[PDB]
Amino acid sequence: PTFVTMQRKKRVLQRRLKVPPALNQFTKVLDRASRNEALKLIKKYAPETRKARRERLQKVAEEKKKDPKKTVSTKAPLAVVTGLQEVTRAIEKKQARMVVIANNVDPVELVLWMPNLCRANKIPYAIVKDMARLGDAIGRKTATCVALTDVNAEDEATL
Amino acid sequence: SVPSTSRAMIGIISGGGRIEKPVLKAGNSFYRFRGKRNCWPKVRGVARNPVE
Amino acid sequence: GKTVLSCRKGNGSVYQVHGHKRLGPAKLRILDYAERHGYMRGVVKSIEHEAGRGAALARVEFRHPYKFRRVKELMVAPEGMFTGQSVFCGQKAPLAIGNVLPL
Amino acid sequence: GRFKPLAVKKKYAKKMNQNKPVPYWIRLRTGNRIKWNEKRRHWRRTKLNY
Amino acid sequence: GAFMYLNELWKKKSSDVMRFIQRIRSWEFRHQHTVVRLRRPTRPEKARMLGYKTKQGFCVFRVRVRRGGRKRPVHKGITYGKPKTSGVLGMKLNKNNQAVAEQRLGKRFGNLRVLNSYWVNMDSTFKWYEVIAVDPMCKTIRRDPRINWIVNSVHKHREQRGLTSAGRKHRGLRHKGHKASKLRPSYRAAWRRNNRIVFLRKR
Amino acid sequence: SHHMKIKDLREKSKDDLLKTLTEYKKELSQLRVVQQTGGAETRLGRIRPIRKSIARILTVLNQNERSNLKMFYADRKLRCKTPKVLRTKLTHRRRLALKENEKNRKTSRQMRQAHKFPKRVYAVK
Amino acid sequence: RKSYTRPQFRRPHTYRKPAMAKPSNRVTVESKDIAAFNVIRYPLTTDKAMKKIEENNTLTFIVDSRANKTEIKKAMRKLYQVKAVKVNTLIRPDGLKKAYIRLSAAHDALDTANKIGLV
RNA sequence: CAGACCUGAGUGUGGCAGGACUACCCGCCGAACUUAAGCAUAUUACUCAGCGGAGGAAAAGAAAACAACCGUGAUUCUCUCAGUGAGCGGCGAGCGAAGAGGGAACGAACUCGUUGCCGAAUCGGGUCUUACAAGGCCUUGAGUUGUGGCACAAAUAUCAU
RNA sequence: CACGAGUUGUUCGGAAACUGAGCACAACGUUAUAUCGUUUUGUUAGGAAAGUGAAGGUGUGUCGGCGG
RNA sequence: AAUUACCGAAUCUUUGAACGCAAACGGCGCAUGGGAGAAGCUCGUGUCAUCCCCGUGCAUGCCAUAUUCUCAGUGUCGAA
Ligand SMILES: [K+]
Ligand SMILES: [K+]
Ligand SMILES: [K+]
Ligand SMILES: [K+]
Ligand SMILES: [K+]
Ligand SMILES: [K+]
Ligand SMILES: [K+]
Ligand SMILES: [K+]
Ligand SMILES: [K+]
Ligand SMILES: [K+]
Ligand SMILES: [Mg+2]
Ligand SMILES: [Mg+2]
Ligand SMILES: [Mg+2]
Ligand SMILES: [Mg+2]
Ligand SMILES: [Mg+2]
Ligand SMILES: [Mg+2]
Ligand SMILES: [Mg+2]
Ligand SMILES: [Mg+2]
Ligand SMILES: [Mg+2]
Ligand SMILES: [Mg+2]
Ligand SMILES: [Mg+2]
Ligand SMILES: [Mg+2]
Ligand SMILES: [Mg+2]
Ligand SMILES: [Mg+2]
Ligand SMILES: [Mg+2]
Ligand SMILES: [Mg+2]
Ligand SMILES: [Mg+2]
Ligand SMILES: [Mg+2]
Ligand SMILES: [Mg+2]
Ligand SMILES: [Mg+2]
Ligand SMILES: [Mg+2]
Ligand SMILES: [Mg+2]
Ligand code: NA
Ligand code: NA
Ligand code: NA
Ligand code: NA
Ligand code: NA
Ligand code: NA
Ligand code: NA
Repeated sequence: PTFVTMQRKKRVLQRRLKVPPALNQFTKVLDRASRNEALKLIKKYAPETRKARRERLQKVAEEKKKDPKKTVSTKAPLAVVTGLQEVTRAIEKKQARMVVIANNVDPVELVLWMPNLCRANKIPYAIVKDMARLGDAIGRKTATCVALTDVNAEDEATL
Repeated sequence: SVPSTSRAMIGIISGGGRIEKPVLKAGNSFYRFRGKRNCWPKVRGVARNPVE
Repeated sequence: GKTVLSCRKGNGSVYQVHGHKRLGPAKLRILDYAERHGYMRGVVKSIEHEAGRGAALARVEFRHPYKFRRVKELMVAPEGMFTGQSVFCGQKAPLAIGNVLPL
Repeated sequence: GRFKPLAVKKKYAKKMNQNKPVPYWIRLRTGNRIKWNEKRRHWRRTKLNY
Repeated sequence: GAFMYLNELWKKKSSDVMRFIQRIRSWEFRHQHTVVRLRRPTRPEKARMLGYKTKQGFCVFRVRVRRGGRKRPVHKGITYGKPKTSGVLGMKLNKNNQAVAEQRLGKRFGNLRVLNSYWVNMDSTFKWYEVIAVDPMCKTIRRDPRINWIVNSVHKHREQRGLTSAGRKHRGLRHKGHKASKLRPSYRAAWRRNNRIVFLRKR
Repeated sequence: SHHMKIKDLREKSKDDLLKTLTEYKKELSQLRVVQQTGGAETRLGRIRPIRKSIARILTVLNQNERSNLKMFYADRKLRCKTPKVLRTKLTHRRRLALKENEKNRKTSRQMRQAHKFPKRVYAVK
Repeated sequence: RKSYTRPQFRRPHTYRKPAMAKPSNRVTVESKDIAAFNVIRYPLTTDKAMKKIEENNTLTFIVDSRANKTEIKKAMRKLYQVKAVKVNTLIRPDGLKKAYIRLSAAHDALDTANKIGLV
């Protein structure tokens, strides 16, 4: 089928032609051993699901209704920053201890500037092998980038 | 000059010497072109009008 | 003025080929793996006349290199081709009249 | 002759049914203006050509 | 925000990295069809500016138009009358290629409402535009105030009537005041006003 | 006279209506024989009352069926699969048009601005 | 990956759920019993028609022009309780269809003609 | 191996397009007769014919607008500007507007993207409430390659109770 | 001209059910414009257009055969 | 149960954008509900092969969708 031929021919001339440094940097990914450990830390601080978030807010509502005078915190448990808009703000405000960027984002212009933005802000970053593996860690289908803003005390040595 | 991997059949093509016989008749030219195409008889341009 | 008859002939219309009663295009057999590496043996089955062509045509019977069936090519016969002749087509074919060889 | 489509035969059949004179009692109605059929047809005068 | 980096990235279109990215895409777009439906826009920042939202009922298509000027379709390049109207190759269509791409999409799929379009690529022989279309029968579209208007019937085939942004461009509606007096509200509306003969009752 | 009253027809069941329909269709067919074989003028005057009684029988049968089927599909679970013949016709445009509910959809900011600054009724002295 | 023995790709056969049956869009009440009255309209009482009754055991009827020869045989059974061993049909030059219905020897065409009322 | 997600097929389910009308209106395409006492630029005319597309009107419309003032204030229309000491034109035949001014109308204004603060609070689909609720509950289904909320000059918080 | 009639098929002609010179729906491309082009030289379409199915496995019916 | 006028409930043949496929053919289908069935089986009752009749769905494209349906790719991974 024409789509089978064109996806294979695509890969051929991404190697035949001279690729500038801004795109070649995504073919030089983090090694497998460190990629697995990073994904395990991202999965440990994955965002809460729809069910988990709504049960937490339901409890917070009850603790609010127990005494309307006192204010109950609605803060979510510590997790990773996920999403192009939110991860970018963590870099610009310099709240990200580490940023994990996926190498196969298409269009590449979504994240082509993340290595240069992290480098300008002196923020550790890594380009990893799949955006679906990043999505699996956080519980979605795909993920362009993930930032770790903080970890618990028992996970500071791992970070 | 052609690539050496192009094929050729040995010998001459059959039916040679056909042009050697006079046709002698406008009717024999009628049957020769009946299997070829519509190109005969041939009017000379000097015998036409300036419009054509 | 009006259109010249030589230009009118490029439209097709009544100036096309009288292809009815023609057997078809006369061609060598496909340059397949057997042709490129070994040879294919065929048998001349008939010598035919095609309307509008002055050279004789030959129907040569080959076996299918991959399937259980016959192929029946049709090519322009060289002079001396006879019915029952064995035709060799390929790299390893001998230099005899009627054989198809690489140049 | 013998061949005709059934659709053509059915148009010719309606034209045959319309080729009748006005009934006599139509002329005796109160505000009547019809005396003869003005749409009479003869096969030799006018052709339907169906 | 992240938009600021995609916006400034697409202003450096002649850079080496962007010339590489566009060369792989233009090669790929050549071996596709004239109209191609996409799950997601090639430029999400540009699509969102022009009305696209990642909601149910928003569609993106990539449409191909052949580049070059308009050749007048006269037999054998033979034209009659005053020599002023004798040109065949040098004349140019009074409608831009973005409007032609929108109209070719809209005529092909009449169940969709064309909203906008944007430039994504051009090659020596082709130009590619991505057209945002909306489904009027979608419940999400029909309950959203920000896109509710397109369900109305005045917006049927608005691209065929020159009402899209590309159509407004070649109508001269980018300009106002003394740059647009003869073409406002339309060239025919201005013509009728200047050329109709007025007969006041008492005169 | 062969005139079926509509009030009497609307009290019959579907079985009695179909039995009456067969009885009137059979008697109309016997009157078509009388048309060919001469026939009394008083007998040929019974054709029109019968043909309209057949129409009355078929009107009650079809009016009952449509209202019974409209009640069946009025259930909340069956409203999606209602046959288009039983749906409201209106007009092609009115069926595709935005409803009053969807037309009046407002954003959160639009609703708040209409609550903050409602239009007032006033006069001048 | 798979092994393909043909020189070109063809679409694989996947699971196809069959189409469901919708609620009927025709809800008009149609009586099965009165359908025979549409097939058989009325008899013909001309000289040729009367001639065939006595000697050919044949009844001549004007029928539906779209009616079938097999349907005319069934309608004669429902309406007149007779068996037709042969039906010959022609579409008349005025558009009507006339049927030549021959009854079995068990049935007298004159007796059934009297019951119809064409005597 | 499985498996994923990217791209793309097949089928089921719910819908839409298709044609008519086309006076007016919107987009394109587009003559020539005629006038110039000839004719080619010009005129007829950015018109007829041709191809598309809507509606009860359409289109336009909330300043990247006029002006040059003591300043006006979205659009559309009318008188007027003005057959013009504007201008265009074998500067010939001919063509030819705009600001201002008196009025009609006018509750006339809003929405998104962006930027800051949030971050699925969003949308479909089931089921319940007399309800295909702008509602509750559930739902990976879609969406984090971002939809929704708050504030951006008619402004100086919103978010609790 | 008026009125009334007349055309009867398992086998006759056609269709169901063939190919020809050819046409041009789909598909694709083109065109401001599809109302344009390609569409039989074995034959559509950058083209995933086969819904049909040899053997074999699973049960039903109709049997032959061995043993009890 | 007059007849007129008006309209809320209905009927609405063959076609036609015409759309199962065709067409100087009132032609030919595939799925699914029925109907009638004088052969055969059963005890004129039931049932009913071939044949015949009728309702509904079935064009192409697009959008959305799937109790989250079935698949393809020397696309990217990931595990073997
Ligand atoms: K005529
Ligand atoms: K004006
Ligand atoms: K459908
Ligand atoms: K003159
Ligand atoms: K507008
Ligand atoms: K004013
Ligand atoms: K005969
Ligand atoms: K065509
Ligand atoms: K039955
Ligand atoms: K694969
Ligand atoms: Mg000749
Ligand atoms: Mg001469
Ligand atoms: Mg004759
Ligand atoms: Mg004739
Ligand atoms: Mg032009
Ligand atoms: Mg016959
Ligand atoms: Mg003159
Ligand atoms: Mg002259
Ligand atoms: Mg002009
Ligand atoms: Mg016109
Ligand atoms: Mg008005
Ligand atoms: Mg409007
Ligand atoms: Mg103003
Ligand atoms: Mg004056
Ligand atoms: Mg002018
Ligand atoms: Mg937004
Ligand atoms: Mg006569
Ligand atoms: Mg042919
Ligand atoms: Mg050809
Ligand atoms: Mg091909
Ligand atoms: Mg049809
Ligand atoms: Mg059609
Ligand atoms: Na030819
Ligand atoms: Na004859
Ligand atoms: Na010319
Ligand atoms: Na139309
Ligand atoms: Na004139
Ligand atoms: Na004014
Ligand atoms: Na007569």
